[PDB]
Amino acid sequence: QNIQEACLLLDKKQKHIQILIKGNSSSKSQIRRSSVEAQKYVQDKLLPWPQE
Amino acid sequence: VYRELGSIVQELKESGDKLEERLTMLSDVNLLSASKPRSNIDSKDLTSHR
Repeated sequence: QNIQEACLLLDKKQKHIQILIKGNSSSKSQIRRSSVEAQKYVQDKLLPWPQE
Repeated sequence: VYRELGSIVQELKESGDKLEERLTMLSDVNLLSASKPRSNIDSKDLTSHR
């Protein structure tokens, strides 16, 4: 029973690992997107004010 | 920063608009000094016509 329980535990852990992997890949893409959004805001909304 | 700059532009714009309105008013021909009386009697001068 212990061996079986342990096997389940290993499987759960394995799932978490798979989630974290995906999670970290997504976070990386998000960081790139978030960076592009802040730059776009400065270019489209702030830089045009000195001329006005 | 965007909100603050926006307020300054609005204040300058309102002041600018009000100035243009006043200049337009002061440039009215009827307010401008003693144009040499008109040689012709104005239609509104009923006394001279009479």
